[PDB]
Amino acid sequence: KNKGRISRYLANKCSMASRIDNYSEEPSNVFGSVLKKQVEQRLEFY
Amino acid sequence: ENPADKRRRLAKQYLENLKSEANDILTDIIASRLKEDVAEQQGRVFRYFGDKLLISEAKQSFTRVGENNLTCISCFQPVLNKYTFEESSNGDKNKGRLFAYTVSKDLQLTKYDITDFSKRPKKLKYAKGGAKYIPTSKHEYENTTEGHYDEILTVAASPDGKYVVTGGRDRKLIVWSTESLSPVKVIPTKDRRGEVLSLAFRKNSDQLYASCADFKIRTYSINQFSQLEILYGHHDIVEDISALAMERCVTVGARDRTAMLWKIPDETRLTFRGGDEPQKLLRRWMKEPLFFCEGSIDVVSMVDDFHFITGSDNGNICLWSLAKKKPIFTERIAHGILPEPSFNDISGETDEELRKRQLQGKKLLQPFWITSLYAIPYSNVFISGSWSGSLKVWKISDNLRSFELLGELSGAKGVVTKIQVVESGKHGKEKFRILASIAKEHRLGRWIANVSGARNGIYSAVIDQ
Amino acid sequence: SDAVTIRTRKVISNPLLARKQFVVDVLHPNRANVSKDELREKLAEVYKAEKDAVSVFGFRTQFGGGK
Amino acid sequence: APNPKAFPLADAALTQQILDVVQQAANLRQLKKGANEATKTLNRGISEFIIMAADCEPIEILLHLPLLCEDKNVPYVFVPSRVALGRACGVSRPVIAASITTNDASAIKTQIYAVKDKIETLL
Amino acid sequence: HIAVGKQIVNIPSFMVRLDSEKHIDFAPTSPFGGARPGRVARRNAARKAEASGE
RNA sequence: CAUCUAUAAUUUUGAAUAAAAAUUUUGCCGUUGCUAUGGC
Repeated sequence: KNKGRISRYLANKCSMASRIDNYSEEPSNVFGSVLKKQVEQRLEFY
Repeated sequence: ENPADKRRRLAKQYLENLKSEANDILTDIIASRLKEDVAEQQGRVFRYFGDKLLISEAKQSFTRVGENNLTCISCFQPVLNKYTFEESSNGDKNKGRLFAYTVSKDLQLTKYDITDFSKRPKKLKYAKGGAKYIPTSKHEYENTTEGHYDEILTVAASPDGKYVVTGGRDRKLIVWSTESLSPVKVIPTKDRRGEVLSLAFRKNSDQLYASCADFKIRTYSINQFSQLEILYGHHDIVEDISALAMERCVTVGARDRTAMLWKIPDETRLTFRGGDEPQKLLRRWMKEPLFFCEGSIDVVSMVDDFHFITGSDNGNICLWSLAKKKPIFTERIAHGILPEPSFNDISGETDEELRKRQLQGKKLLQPFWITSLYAIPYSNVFISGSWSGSLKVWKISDNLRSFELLGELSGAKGVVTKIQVVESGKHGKEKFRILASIAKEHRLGRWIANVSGARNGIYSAVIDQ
Repeated sequence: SDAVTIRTRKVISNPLLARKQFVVDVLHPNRANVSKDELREKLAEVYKAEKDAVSVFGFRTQFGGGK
Repeated sequence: APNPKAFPLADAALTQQILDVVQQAANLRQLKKGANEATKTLNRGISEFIIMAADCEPIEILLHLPLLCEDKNVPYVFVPSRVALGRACGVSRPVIAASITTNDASAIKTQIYAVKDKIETLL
Repeated sequence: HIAVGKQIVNIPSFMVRLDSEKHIDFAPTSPFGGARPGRVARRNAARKAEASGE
């Protein structure tokens, strides 16, 4: 249950990362880290 | 013992107070003061302290609150009644004690005393709505549960000082006895779209005017607990409403961008539309740049019986008079342009030049909205507030065909939901205390890009002379 | 939270008959044409004059009710 | 020298027509609001056209989408404020993408067709 | 059940204007759009209450 | 609302523990000291 929830959240956020990381002309590890930390803080909220 | 000689003697004490103050000021004038005082009830703006205030050295203070998102406040001021000289205050211990009421999105109601201009509003009492008031049935014929359960939005104390009425998204009006802060009555609004959005009492009266998202203005009588009249005509939601003594109300209905003045007794609404034309504005400035359109309309209040001020959502602050349909005078981005979003954030990419070329320069700049707009009745000074952390004080030109900037107060920090005014001291030197409810967010939605470092609280501005 | 609401319009003096004459507006939600006697009472009190001295005749109730 | 990856973006008047039509649409439920809502309408082939904002951080989240739009022949616009678009689409947080759907049983029909043609002319 | 702002309309040949086109909505005195329910709901609820009370 | 009780300061014995007569900034967290403030 919570497993599915965190998985779907990560799915949305990785769709995000892919979108930016393709369509840019070059990527941004720092922005990736921002998303990582946001998901991490949500998981901590769990 | 007799009513007649009771009135006679009381007006005497009034009169030797007047003559003693005449002696004091000399260390004619009596008639002038009397004329001003009585004619208060009618006529154009007459209080003319626009150039009298000492603004730069205004005593500025901020106070935190123990909860989040203070969405509205209202201040009530007992006044020496000119009709019958006892007081506007109800109880003897009240003796002219100044009260402030705050409502916050945490289902929070608070009564503060503000009787002193030096010290802070003392938290007299608080009440909290909970989910324990959700009506089990859904028929909505009985929305009679006595506590809030969804998002208080605004509050107003009946100028008799007996009751305070609050309303929110929960399609109910809750009226409370003041000193106990106790819920005396619920008035369901009886409609499924009917979230209350704003409240205003007719001055010195029992009439209450609830601007409801049902496109409507419902109008009630408090001490009779009755729904007098339900006026119709706006297109989209109605957002702001305010009034004065006369049976007139003013409402800005937002997305259709209309400003209506309802004369109730004769059942007639005069309508105002804005519509500045960017091509004409740009060519007029070429006759010698960023000219934003009136997306919506948010906040309105009336200085007088014939002129009033309207707050747009794109910085426009407009002076309108009843006669001409256009605003007689208009002011641009005045709360200033909202900052340019960070290049790195807006690009999400390494090449700083790419970030700048995606910022695209000017075509992305955006204005501050108008969040709180208010005026002192029949005065010539009005107060404007946004989330620029800076209240702007403005003086109407004594011609009543324009207005100018008087000054700034940088005591705010975050979203300025509501402004209210109190006056104290002697008539010659009136001490003003302006109370600004500031929160972290807008009144209605969050909608706001996390303005830096704000606090839910009260901004007190004590100004002298 | 229902109650009659009484309004006057086109108040016209008439010294010839020593009277005032006008049109009366009677908003009434959740009601059926508040009765003439109570109307007489309420107008009489509003205009400070005598109850049977005020007089009213000839109402119509707009389709759909209320006014 | 290169056009930015946001072009086109509308002037204020066209902003007004877009946002107003969006509002009436959201009130009459012909509107799928949300970035994934938009992409999924485009996929399902039921979209009248696509609005989206050009100030969200970053911009590329929604910059993906007009690729689908150009392939499928549906017009798209960038309004200069997710905040304004949110307040006009009638939800609680800033919105960065929305899609007006097809259905001719629409009491705003002529309004939407005139505005869509205005957009096509913008391009 | 559906009224043009002020008046109640039971004439399905109105030929609305634009202002009306915006103002059409449910009527303040009809159970779909306002106060107490209609007679069949009241009857059914009364029957429920009676059968439960007995 | 007013009254009455108690709380909070006085009148008196009084150094008063004491006995006596009447009256009337915060939900959390951090920074700052002779109140100001920052983050969630």
